[PDB]
Amino acid sequence: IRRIHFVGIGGAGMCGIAEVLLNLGYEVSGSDLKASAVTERLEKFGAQIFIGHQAENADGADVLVVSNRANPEVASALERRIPVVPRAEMLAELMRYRHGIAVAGTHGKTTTTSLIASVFAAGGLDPTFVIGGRLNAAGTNAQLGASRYLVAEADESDASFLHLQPMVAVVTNIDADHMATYGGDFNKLKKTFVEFLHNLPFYGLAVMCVDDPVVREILPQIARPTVTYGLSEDADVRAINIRQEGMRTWFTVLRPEREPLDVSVNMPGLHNVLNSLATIVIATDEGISDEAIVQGLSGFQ
Amino acid sequence: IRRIHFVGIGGAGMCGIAEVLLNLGYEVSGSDLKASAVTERLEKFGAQIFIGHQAENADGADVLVVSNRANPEVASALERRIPVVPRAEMLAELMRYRHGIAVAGTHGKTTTTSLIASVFAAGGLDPTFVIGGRLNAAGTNAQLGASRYLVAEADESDASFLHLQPMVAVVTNIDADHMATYGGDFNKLKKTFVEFLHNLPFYGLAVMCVDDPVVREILPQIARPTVTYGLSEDADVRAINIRQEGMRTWFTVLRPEREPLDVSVNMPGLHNVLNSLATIVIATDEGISDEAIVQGLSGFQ
Ligand SMILES: CC(C)c1cc(Nc2nc(N[C@@H](CO)C3CCCCC3)nc3[nH]ncc23)n[nH]1
Ligand SMILES: CC(C)c1cc(Nc2nc(N[C@@H](CO)C3CCCCC3)nc3[nH]ncc23)n[nH]1
Repeated sequence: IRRIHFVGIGGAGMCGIAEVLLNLGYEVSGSDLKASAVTERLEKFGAQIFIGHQAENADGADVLVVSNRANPEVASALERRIPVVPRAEMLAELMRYRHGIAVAGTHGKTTTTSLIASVFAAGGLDPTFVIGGRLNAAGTNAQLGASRYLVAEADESDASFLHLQPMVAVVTNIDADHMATYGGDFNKLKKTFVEFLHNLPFYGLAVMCVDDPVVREILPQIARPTVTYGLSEDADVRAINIRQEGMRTWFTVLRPEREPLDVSVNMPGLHNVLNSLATIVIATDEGISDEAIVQGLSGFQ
Repeated sequence: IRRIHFVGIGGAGMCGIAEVLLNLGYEVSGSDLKASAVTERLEKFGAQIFIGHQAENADGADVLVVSNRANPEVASALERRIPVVPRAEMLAELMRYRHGIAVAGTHGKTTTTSLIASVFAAGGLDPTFVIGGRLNAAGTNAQLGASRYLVAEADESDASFLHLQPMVAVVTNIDADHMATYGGDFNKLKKTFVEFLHNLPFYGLAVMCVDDPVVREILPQIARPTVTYGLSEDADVRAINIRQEGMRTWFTVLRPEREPLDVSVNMPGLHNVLNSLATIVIATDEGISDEAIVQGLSGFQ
């Protein structure tokens, strides 16, 4: 099923997805009420761009991506049983094409994703990453999705949470913010994180913050390879000798079968220590050098 | 040493302290640049109020409390070797006269203090409490300090942190925010919390959140009676079956040798669950009924 049509393709949450789909070799079309430098760039990359809203624009589409069900393109598709997918659902689908790193947890997804992208780029890898629903690739010279790697926040309040297919998954922590997504029941919310980590392939990797008592409780249920991290004495990957020099936080990272590595980050708080530990677990498992880790962490603001 | 003089006694951080000192039977004087309803109320309660700044106002004072060392009252005192105490230092001194509950921890001091005050007032006790450096007594009909109980935030960045003399102390968590107070060294910061809890009398009580990995690490060093709390399976006082009904969070509190008690609070997040657990530990140790606990927790916004 080769042809994908975006209604409102100039939206800031929509153009990135189309660009990645163009990069994967799909035929991509889109409509929007006005031409912009965004549609122009998508056309330069191979997208067919309509500047009206009319049923004829939906012709030939195998799937629609939308972010108004009375809109005539959507109706024409619905009446023709063409699948109509929400933007968030197609975003999560992109992870199947790449080596996906899913950053889950109630808090710290945004920073931990940016740090991972920061270190991987220091290692030459130019990853694509998703913050706030936007596809990104810091300083890239290429179409979104060029990199083998795709780092993304994985929000448990998101309808697509359990349809991510990552190779590696972080769980920073598990809070009760989104109980209402799960019937108002924190125990139902914990069971979803267990199911989420079981979307990993058996060769995948789950990166678990055992400083969180709720992460620590579900850890023995995870039939996937795991590395634990935190300040806890029993974490696989730990931070010790936390210190401050200026607006910068220093600490020593302990890692199994490695010498201790002094790192530093420009952001205060134990939570950014933990964001950096999670990043260090990912980077190490992937084979990235200490120089890239050290540089990636200290480069970020 | 009976007579205490406040320079700038109309300040919002200063009038409360003078009022408590009046309530303890001290002679209290003060100066300020302008008469206000605050100075008027202090005069109605027995304070002598000067409306100028001049050395003669400092005459007879045994101690000064200030919040400008060129000010003539301070100079007259300094030249006369009269002690000159910062406002924060005299605030912490008040705890010696009462049954002091010190709410320490990097995060959650404000909410946990207000919840404790909320439950104690539900129990008829009309406590005085300190948020943000301000003495408070919700709906009281009395001078500040009338109650036997004084609940106060205990900030580890505060110069007076280690001169609190509480009967009971909470440690919600231990973060690195204030490393710069302690030479930029988190390990120096942890040692201070250990020393702080040892300001408790041997019959005192330390209430420790063992969900915090740093609290959990120093726990075995505390030669004082301790009750631990959190979601951890091994906490003395735990929250289980967390659920949501509207904008309200429900959970069941487990307590040693007590039946489980369903409580609820109007604020979301596991952190307010923990604030409520800490409050429930304090209230229970003090002998307060379930009705006051339940009412105190659900009354607060
Ligand atoms: C607050 C918000 C802006 C955030 C959080 C954050 N990161 C993380 N927060 C947490 N839990 C924290 C609760 O907020 C605290 C932090 C201190 C140690 C005790 C737990 N655990 C984590 N593990 N790995 C990453 C990560 N970044 N930004
Ligand atoms: C954030 C800020 C506005 C705050 C914090 C707060 N209270 C507490 N926070 C913490 N740590 C938290 C880090 O913020 C998290 C919360 C979730 C479980 C994992 C730890 N532990 C606690 N123990 N007792 C009270 C209390 N109230 N408000």
